[PDB]
Amino acid sequence: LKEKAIPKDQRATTPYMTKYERARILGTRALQISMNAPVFVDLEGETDPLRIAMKELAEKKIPLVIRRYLPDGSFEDWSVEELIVDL
Amino acid sequence: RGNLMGKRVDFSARTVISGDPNLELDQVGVPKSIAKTLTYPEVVTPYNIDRLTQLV
Amino acid sequence: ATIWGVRCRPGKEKELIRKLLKKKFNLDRAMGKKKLKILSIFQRDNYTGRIYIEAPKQSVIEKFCNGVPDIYISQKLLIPVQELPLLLKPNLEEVALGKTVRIRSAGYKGQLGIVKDVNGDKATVELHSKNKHITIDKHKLTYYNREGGEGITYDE
Amino acid sequence: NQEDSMIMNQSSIDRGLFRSLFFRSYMDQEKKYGMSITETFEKPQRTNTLRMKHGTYDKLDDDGLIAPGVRVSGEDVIIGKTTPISSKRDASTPLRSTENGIVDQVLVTTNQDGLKFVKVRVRTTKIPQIGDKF
Amino acid sequence: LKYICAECSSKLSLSRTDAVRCKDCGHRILLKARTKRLVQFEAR
Amino acid sequence: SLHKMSMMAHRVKVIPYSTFRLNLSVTSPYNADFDGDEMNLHVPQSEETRAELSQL
RNA sequence: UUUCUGUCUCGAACCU
Ligand SMILES: [Mg+2]
Ligand SMILES: [Zn+2]
Repeated sequence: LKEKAIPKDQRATTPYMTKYERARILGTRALQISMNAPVFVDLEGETDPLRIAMKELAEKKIPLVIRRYLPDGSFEDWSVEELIVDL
Repeated sequence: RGNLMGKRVDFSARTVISGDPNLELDQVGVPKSIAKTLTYPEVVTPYNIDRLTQLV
Repeated sequence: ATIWGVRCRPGKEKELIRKLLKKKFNLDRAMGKKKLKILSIFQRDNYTGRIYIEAPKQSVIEKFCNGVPDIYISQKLLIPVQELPLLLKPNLEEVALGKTVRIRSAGYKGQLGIVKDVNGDKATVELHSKNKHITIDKHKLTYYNREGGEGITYDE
Repeated sequence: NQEDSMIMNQSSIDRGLFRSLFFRSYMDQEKKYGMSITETFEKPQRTNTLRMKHGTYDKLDDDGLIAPGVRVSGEDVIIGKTTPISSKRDASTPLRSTENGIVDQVLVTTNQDGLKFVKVRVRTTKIPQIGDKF
Repeated sequence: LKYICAECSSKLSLSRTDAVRCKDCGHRILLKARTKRLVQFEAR
Repeated sequence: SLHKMSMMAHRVKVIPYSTFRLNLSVTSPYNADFDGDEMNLHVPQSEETRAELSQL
């Protein structure tokens, strides 16, 4: 059932990124780059996948999305490009 | 309580602690022996192939 | 009838019955007219660890079973009158490995050691001085026989 | 020296301050597993089918002890015992992995029952280090 | 010089399949002395 | 582990000796005293695990 | 050209 899903509008969760989302995304990109995924950024000799991940997050070039689970099972669907990673 | 809430695990060490003002706040000194035993599984990429081949 | 069942030690039941009767017969031989009132005693193999005794009053069985081991006189119970026909019914039941060596181009030179393992081009030796294992190239070590004396280079 | 640690003089340490000897003893017995069946203290060999350990065995001599004077470490075997199995298998006690040193002494005797009983004592120097407590 | 006694302080040079008693005295502790191999230490 | 900050991620510095060395100012949240105290080092085995420990 | 041993269970003493 899709009715629980919220559309791109009427989302009430914070666009400002949470530290836990930041940590999970850096880790997930870190697995992807460590296991031969394509790298979305020009590499200036960087070799640590975590550093490559931080660089991509800095440029908002991470192809990842978050279902932001409302506790009733519904979710808000938030893209990393639009998620304001201020901190 | 003894095997699920808290349990055992590898990839770990225990030893004495000494003060060290010549170490950064978020840094911790590890004995050479403890480093020799403990390992991190690192996957082979083009970006660390040379260093990993040297380590092997 | 008056029939009481007493707990006892499993597996020795016949020995208990035989001893009980020999005591009874000796008591009769010593005693005159007034005998103990024990109508009969028996056991049951498959209901092991238990004896059955008939007698009018409990004091008779106490004064019989004093001094009898392996019987729990404290543990006795009534057999119901309805239960007796069913209880009494008939139908029931590398040459360099492990050699003394001397190191020659290192800080540990002139030191005895024992070769423990060789990973190829590099021999690990436990130092025969220090409580430490060290890796050093095996070509640059002079090996010694089981006893000291002549020092042979790597040509064996 | 902080939090009630201490700064100890290295020159004093290695000129004699607070060094010590560590003696550790191990035991073995020729326990009678099977009537007319006894272990024999001897050197185990790979030729017969035994479950010997990966530690070194050259330290042993033919007698079944480690020829005192020799030293040991890690998983070197201190007493060489073979239990018959019904060819035989190893039951030798290895040295402690974390401790090592030179064998000071070895004892061979008969116990009450006449089974041979062996007591091997191993010596080490133990010098103050940072982690050592005072 | 395979073994020495504990009180007699005497060699025995015994072999396998022999009793572990001192021949000179009743005692059977039966130590044994250093190996014939060279042993080396430093002063450190 | 009486409280939250008693378990913190540190950067390894391989250091030749037999004792963990730790910066002195981190003794307060650990309630450590170097008086024979012992401490516990857990090595992560994955890029998720390292990322969590470094960022969180 | 023949390798992944291995334990429990009742306590005692000591360290932080
Ligand atoms: Mg303390
Ligand atoms: Zn003697």
